[PDB]
Amino acid sequence: VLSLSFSHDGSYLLSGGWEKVMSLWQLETNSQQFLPRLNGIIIDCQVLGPQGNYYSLILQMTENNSNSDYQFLLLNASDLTSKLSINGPLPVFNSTIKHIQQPISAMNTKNSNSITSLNHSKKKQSRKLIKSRRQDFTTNVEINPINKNLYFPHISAVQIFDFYKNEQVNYQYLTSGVNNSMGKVRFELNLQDPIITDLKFTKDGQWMITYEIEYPPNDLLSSKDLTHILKFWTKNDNETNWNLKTKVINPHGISVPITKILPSPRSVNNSQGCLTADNNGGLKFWSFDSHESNWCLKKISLPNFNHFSNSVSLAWSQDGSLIFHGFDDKLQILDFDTFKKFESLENTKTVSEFTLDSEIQTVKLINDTNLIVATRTTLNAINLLRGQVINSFDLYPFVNGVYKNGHMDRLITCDERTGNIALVINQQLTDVPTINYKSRIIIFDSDLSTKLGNFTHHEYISWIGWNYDTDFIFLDIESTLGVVGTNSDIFAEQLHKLND
Amino acid sequence: QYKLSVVSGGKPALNNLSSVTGNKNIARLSQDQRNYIIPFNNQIKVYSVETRQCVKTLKFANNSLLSGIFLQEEENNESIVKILLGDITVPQQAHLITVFTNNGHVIVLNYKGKLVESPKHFKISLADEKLANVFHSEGNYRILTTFKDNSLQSYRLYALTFDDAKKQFEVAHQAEWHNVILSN
Amino acid sequence: TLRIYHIDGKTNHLVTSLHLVGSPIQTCTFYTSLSNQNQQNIFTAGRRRYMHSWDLSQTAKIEKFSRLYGHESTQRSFENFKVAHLQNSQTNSVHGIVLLQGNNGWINILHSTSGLWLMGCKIEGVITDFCIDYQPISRGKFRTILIAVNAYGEVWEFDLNKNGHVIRRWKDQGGVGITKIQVGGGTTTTCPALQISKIKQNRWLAVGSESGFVNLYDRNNAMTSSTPTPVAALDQLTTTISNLQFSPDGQILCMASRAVKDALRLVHLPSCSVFSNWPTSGTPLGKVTSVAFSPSGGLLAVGNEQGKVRLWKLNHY
Amino acid sequence: STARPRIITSKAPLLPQQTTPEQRYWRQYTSAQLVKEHNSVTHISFNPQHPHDFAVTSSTRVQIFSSRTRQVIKTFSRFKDVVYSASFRSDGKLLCAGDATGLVSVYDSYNPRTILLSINASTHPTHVTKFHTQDNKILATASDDRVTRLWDISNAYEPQLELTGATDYVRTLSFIPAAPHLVATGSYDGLIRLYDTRSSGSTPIYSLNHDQPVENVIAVSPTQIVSCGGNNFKVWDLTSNKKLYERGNFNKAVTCLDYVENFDSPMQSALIASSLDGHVKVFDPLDNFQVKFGWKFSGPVLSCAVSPSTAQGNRHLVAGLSSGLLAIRTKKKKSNNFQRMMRGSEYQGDQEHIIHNDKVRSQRRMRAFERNINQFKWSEALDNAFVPGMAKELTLTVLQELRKRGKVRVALYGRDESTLEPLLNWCLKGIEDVRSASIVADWVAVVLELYGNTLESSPVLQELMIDLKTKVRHEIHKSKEAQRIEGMLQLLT
Amino acid sequence: SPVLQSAYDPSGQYLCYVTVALDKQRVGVQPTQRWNENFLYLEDSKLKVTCLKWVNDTVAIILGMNNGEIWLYSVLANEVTYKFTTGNSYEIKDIDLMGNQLWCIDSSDAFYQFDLLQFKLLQHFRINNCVQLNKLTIVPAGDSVAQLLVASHSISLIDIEEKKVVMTFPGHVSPVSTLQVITNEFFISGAEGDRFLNVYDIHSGMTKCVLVAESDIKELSHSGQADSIAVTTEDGSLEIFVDPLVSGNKSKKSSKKIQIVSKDGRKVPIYNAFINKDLLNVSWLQNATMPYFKNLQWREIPNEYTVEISLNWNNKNKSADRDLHGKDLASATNYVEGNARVTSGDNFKHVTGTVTVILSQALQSNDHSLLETVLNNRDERVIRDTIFRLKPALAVILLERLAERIARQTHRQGPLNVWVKWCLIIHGGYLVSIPNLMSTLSSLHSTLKRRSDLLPRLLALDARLDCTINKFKTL
RNA sequence: AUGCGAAAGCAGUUGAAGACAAGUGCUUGUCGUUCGUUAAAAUGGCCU
Repeated sequence: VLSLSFSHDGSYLLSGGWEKVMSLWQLETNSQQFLPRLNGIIIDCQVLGPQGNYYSLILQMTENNSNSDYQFLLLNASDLTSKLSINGPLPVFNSTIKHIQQPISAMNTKNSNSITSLNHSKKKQSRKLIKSRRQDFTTNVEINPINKNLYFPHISAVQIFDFYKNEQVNYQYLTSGVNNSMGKVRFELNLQDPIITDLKFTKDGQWMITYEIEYPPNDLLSSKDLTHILKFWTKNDNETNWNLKTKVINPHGISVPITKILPSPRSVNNSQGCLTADNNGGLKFWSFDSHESNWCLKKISLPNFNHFSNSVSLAWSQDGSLIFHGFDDKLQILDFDTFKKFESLENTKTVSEFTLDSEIQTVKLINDTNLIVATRTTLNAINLLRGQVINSFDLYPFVNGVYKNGHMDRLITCDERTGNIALVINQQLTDVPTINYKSRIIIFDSDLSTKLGNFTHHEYISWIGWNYDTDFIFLDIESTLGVVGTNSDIFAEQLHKLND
Repeated sequence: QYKLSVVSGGKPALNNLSSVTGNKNIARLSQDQRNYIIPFNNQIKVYSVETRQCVKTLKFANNSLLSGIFLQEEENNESIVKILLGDITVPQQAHLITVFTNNGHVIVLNYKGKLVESPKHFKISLADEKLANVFHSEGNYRILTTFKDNSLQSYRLYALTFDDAKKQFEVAHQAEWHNVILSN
Repeated sequence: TLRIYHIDGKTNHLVTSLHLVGSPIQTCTFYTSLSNQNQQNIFTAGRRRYMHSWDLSQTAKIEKFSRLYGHESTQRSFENFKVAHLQNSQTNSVHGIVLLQGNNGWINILHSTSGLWLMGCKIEGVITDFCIDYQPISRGKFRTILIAVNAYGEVWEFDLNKNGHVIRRWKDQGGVGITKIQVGGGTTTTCPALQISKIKQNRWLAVGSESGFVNLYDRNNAMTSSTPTPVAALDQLTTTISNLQFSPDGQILCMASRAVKDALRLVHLPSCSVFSNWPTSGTPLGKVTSVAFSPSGGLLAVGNEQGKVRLWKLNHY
Repeated sequence: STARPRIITSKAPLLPQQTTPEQRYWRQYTSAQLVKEHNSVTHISFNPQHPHDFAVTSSTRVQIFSSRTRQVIKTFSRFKDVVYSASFRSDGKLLCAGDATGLVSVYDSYNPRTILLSINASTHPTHVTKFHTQDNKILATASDDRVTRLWDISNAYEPQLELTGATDYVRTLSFIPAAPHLVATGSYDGLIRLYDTRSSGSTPIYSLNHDQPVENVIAVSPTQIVSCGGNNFKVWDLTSNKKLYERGNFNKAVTCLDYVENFDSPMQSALIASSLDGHVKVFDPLDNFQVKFGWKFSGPVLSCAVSPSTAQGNRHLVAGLSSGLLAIRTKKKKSNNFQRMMRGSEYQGDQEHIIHNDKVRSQRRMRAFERNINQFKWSEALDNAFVPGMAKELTLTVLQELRKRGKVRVALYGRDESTLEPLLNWCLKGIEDVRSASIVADWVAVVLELYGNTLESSPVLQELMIDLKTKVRHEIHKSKEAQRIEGMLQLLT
Repeated sequence: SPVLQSAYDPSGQYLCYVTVALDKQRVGVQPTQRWNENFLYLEDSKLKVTCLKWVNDTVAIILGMNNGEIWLYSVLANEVTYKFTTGNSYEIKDIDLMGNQLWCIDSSDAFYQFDLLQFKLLQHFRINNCVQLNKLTIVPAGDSVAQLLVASHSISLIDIEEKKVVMTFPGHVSPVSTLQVITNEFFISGAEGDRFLNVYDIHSGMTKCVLVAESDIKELSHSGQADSIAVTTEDGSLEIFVDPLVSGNKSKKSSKKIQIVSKDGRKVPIYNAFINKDLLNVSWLQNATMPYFKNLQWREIPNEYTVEISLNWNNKNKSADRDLHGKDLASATNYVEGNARVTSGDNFKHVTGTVTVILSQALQSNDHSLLETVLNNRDERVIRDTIFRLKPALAVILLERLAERIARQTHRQGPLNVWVKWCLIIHGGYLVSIPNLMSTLSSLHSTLKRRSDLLPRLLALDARLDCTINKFKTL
């Protein structure tokens, strides 16, 4: 029982269980009437009314594991309607933040804790956060290029939130889940939910692309494989619910994670194309047929490599022709029209295959003049006019193991007009690393010769993305969205003033 | 040229540090029940109910006194823990608010208007133990606080009024309980 | 539709024409609160399983009560419901309740501005009708009494300060088919008070039968003799009764049929005498369906089936 | 709060040649009606104006059938020798009939008694007779004398205008939409010719080379014609004087042809070809002339027609076969005091200020298994899933959603043999497939995990397990052979 | 109109208006320039408000009541400050005031002079040759209160210390209703129901001008120094003349005409405008009894003008807790598929007694039945001869049709696998010759991918099955 | 169950003090208690 509450006189009992249902018990005849699903579990509830117009209640959002995100809800008790709903923006992090404690229950899972495990897990997390040199907090955050909303991918859910008004405007599920069909209790709690992991937009904004993985239950024959599903959605320019238009089971053979997804430029098909690359080396170009109604394979290239990189990336020229396919450590440049390596008649040492030092994290092109590559130790800026490196920057002080391979993508972003944005993050030590954090931001030019601007921020920064209207937005660990960018009169007042 | 700013607030600021109280709710309905006050993480928000809309966002940052108190960039140990409606100083005043923090600061602000940068600020003494709760009857107010000398907390209950001189707060020992487990 | 009219003598201009969907309005009623005295509500209901509440200027506020928290098994409908104040006797927080007819002897009682289920009482047989009276005790403390009539004529009187405890029963003299009751002479569902001091005990009690007979009692001695005799027996009409309404001040009893044209009478109290001149053979009523009195202006309002309400000012008041 | 989500049926990904929406509609044409007639049927047409009527020609016997009853309504048999071509008039009141003794007879429909006008054209057999489309008082007859005549229906004594220059056996002709002066004639040696009437008219304006003998021609749009000749058929562009497509999608010679435009169906304009081999195929000219549907009749089909675009009755598709066969396929289509007392409900609220609805959007039903799932009684959920006359897709989506949500063990603990058996039978079938076979493999695995003691105790299941031993071994041999044929195709790359 | 009477205060910020409610009159005051509840009821039930006028430190009004009384009503505290009493019981036909001297005209044809500062009755009074009196006013000669006007249907100008007519003018047919001084020599008069405002010049006694309305005249107001005249006309209109005292020019038509019409097109009436220089204040009745206002600039107004408002006519009730339809905002759009096409990930698209003549015929065409029979043959040797006989493009089209029939009817893959084995045996030359193997054999590639990568789950199930099988049938 | 790694897996981990409850000073078991490390149960299921 996570919340108990009494009515004002002493005849009704508000009960606050885990199962997502708030129950009113009329004591006198001993009967119950209850509200069934409330978007999570209810930590708190009570009655505020002068007679009882309003219930106040506080939600946990227990589906999110890494960061306990609470939400305030105020219910008119006549209809039991949601007279007021307040919530801050909801991210999800790779790893759990500084000292949050998942609530108590009856059993243990990866979403809850029993009592002994609760205390021991508090101590365990604090000790591991001091000890382990791996941690990162790298989330994916999107921007609506015609609505300027932020699309936070929750697990099995999406939060559309704008920061001009600082108020949540939509919440949705996008997954064949168990999202509202039943509040989970014990073994249903040990069950895990299908996770959205990749979400991107087409540049026209009228085609949303997403990619969610789904897990099996425990201890069955088919609990060995996972299942990846690709999805294409639309919406109009005025609605605020997304309609699913194409769902694809198991891209790239079976049980193969789609690893990197890419929204095509305007020039190809009015931004109606996407690139999907698996973890072995394949490329696929899907798009939208308009004499069909749908999305299809436009082109493939599937080598059968029996080595696997967890870390891939790819980028696309603005004239729709040069596809920079970055596998681990050995980039390629391909012509789009055949998906094969750029075979030159000139052969002037701007050859299609490149080798760098270590595993490549993120490539971009700032224009068709410079390719910007980030590996696991350094950052390099290379020309396209000539097959030769230009600028080098040492980073193996900072990016040591502090990022799981593939997340500097959601660190580094850039404008398309001036420069690129680099990130450094350091935990503020004492003499032993303490819990607290600190962050440094660099603003580079296209040549990467001079830092166009340096900045410091006193807390851990998770993600910087670029606004299409030429600025930068960023998410902080304490979820504070910040920006980097450019007679008569006296009588009049008295009239407004107005047992035997 | 390039400027950095904090724009949108996040988390709605629970009473997690206590975790022994059974009523974590801090937000409060006003006297006139048209509006609702939410203590956030970096600001305090005013909502008007019948339009479901935010109206005034009292940010901690623009106010120097709050920014000199609430965003202390070595620790945010000080956090809001209680909200009271009217004016603690003198009774029968309108659109006012008293904010009660984790460490002995007591502020009076005034929503519904251009908030003047003159926050009515006072400090309640004996802050070797940190504030646990504040509540009230008519005029006679009570304070719960958290003391220690087995990995638990002792609770002290104190009685409270105002104005010996302006700053001198009449906190007096009422009672003490030794080691709480769960409370409401 | 709900239509709200502002009344002149010379014109009647339409304040608001609210129109709902799918809800046949069987009964609608004003209700002003008591403590705050600035809260106004309009309740309406029909033969559905909800109840619409409109609050009191371009987009209005309307909630729907729908959940009897313990038991939907009694009342599959909301066709008969009235509003009354009730005092709590622990706190002095008088608040508004709605009383609903039910299945067999079930009258249920819902706390209004919450939507809560407070309490339910039940008699046997078949509940035909019910109404409200009050009793002051002290300076601002008062108990409300619920009165219910079975078909046979077993009047029950319950109270509602403590939970449902039968004060008493008695049986009306004669009374084969009882089909409306109403109290009057003080405060009621049509002539309510505006502040707690003016709540006054009702004096006269009316039982309108199936014949057209109306038995008419004095409460001050009826309560005593406990199977009492009528103060009088009206026997005018030839068909059923469906509307009985008292004056604001306790003199005039309006009775009204529902089956033939021009089937209304006025009875002057305490003589229990039928009025003679009005209405004549020259007054347009049709099937009278709905009578209403004024609080203090001295108006009588009468509707009918054709749709045209009509006014009649008493030049005496 | 919120509402409950309805469970979705597990829509497994599509295998090729899905049911296309055109195939939905063109098979909503159903209900084969056969009527045996005398001899082969030459020509069939439908009335334009009130399309409730259609005529069929035959051996010396013209029959009028009607659209309400699908039955013979009227009989024309005042002819001497074989009538070839009967058509209705564009206004509908009149019909023309062309015989082989050398004449046409025209008269208003519904009254065989009144031979209204009898025009003796050339003593050769008049092959086809039609009316104008734009004009309404000029009738055209192509007789086998290699000349087609335009008879003005007022002076029937002489042809108002000849049309000569043809080569051999003009057997079809068509008018044209935009122009009332431009007439197309289909010969029997190709050279689809185009003549003017407001010229002198002895010589044609030009022609087209359908190098096969043309068998029908139709104005499909006021800038386009279609031609039926030989095996293929083709579509020609008027202005460019140059063919735009050929479709060679048939077996024997295409015999009859018809076009129709803008009715109520998921396709815009339909082109029916009937091709002498049972085969009647509908294409569409807006899909660049590709095949969309086709039926088969045994005998060669000599004529076909559709109900016209202003049909408004149950639509017809009429096929005429040389064995004597008309085959039709038809897409079909208190007290006064009381009312005065309670007449209020039918009002809708017009002239009221503020309108509000709130009643629910009354959903589809909830199946009993869905009630079982939402009220958690999981054993009853499974049993109700194995109710006999159910949808296989329903059974799959039951087991899939239960396997995602809860636990197959907690829905399987309360079991005996007598309720083990039907699940096992459904596994016995549904392992043969694929999309079921994965999930049901999981389920058979977990029940074999659980109940081995009852297995060795009971003999009925020992029967089922040995057969299940065959079927999986039977199925694994199938999928083992699948890989060899897949890798074989890699060798061809 | 349900407003019995109304009057603006000078300098135009409030209107006082008196109406009926349950047959007891109530008076109320509302500001205009930017709702209110302090109304005053008259506790008697027979009395009617018979005249209304303003006065300015307590801003207050004066109400002449037909009982025979004149009440001075404080507007700050809703209290009847004073009760001036005629020594009679009739109707006060009219009131007027200046400085602190006040004169009222009584329905029994009587004159009264009072003073406010002394709360006092100066002089009861009469004159002769004035049989009915229903309008009066006083000229603003200064502090000098000489030579006031009375009128019923023929306006008459009278002294005080001489108390007689001096100039009598032929008024109107109807009793006069509107009578005001503009400049110290000129007054405007307009009766009840006539449509003409007569501009009378005093000292010549001459009907200097006439203004025509369009309809019957209800309320009159005028600017500072005759700069403009506003007329509220009974069918609901506001007509203004510019410069009445300027100069076929004996009459003057209406210069500008303003009406109010909301979005609905129903014509809301207008009552009792007020004008100043370059500022026009128009009022109307929104609900049944409450008045709403607008300001507008008459010199920028064109000749015929329709002020718009957004009046509630068929508003759907788009409340706060509601969706576009149905839901409340704290819910979520729950995920439902509906009608999405579902494809797999490997559906490459958009990238000696033989029968060979009859198969090739059906496949040149597209014949389910004949293809069905030629596959319903079963001999392997017949298969060998016929596929050795066939032509390559028809072999390609055979491959696709065959894979289609398998993928729909999985039972047939037992027998039919010999063909797809045998097709690739022979026409491998032309198959190598075409480039696009994948898109030419899309369906076949997909179906084989399906069964082949299904295999290992079947392997595991077979193993556990055989383990159980041996375990129980060995004992 | 942590580290590394691809959805394979590849290595390792499960240890201390305290205090109490029960059975008979002894055994087990428990932990709204501390150290140290890469570490299933009270017939009780979703509104109109």
